[PDB]
Amino acid sequence: QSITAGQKVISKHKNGRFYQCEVVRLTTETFYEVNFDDGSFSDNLYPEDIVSQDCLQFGPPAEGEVVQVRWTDGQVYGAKFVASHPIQMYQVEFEDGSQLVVKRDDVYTLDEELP
Repeated sequence: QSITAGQKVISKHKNGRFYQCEVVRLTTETFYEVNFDDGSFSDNLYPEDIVSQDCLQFGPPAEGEVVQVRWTDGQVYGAKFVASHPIQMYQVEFEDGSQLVVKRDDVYTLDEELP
């Protein structure tokens, strides 16, 4: 069930197919959740995407705090901070040297059927 660093596993390469890869490292990724001013919700902002304060340096905003966020379209939007969410993830390396950081559910052990 648990995956450890140094373990050969199976996961999708960037080209979209399953290959054997090796777990390089277990990382922790912190995601921010915010409610935009129009009421739309985001669950996977990075701390650096908050542009009204320096969260990389001083941690997350207070729950409910007004913020501005730089969105994936490069534009800035008004929002309110909802929650911060650390997630255990797996940095994997493929045969060709390419790497990805993936979630537990996207990793398979060598003995298991690929769905």
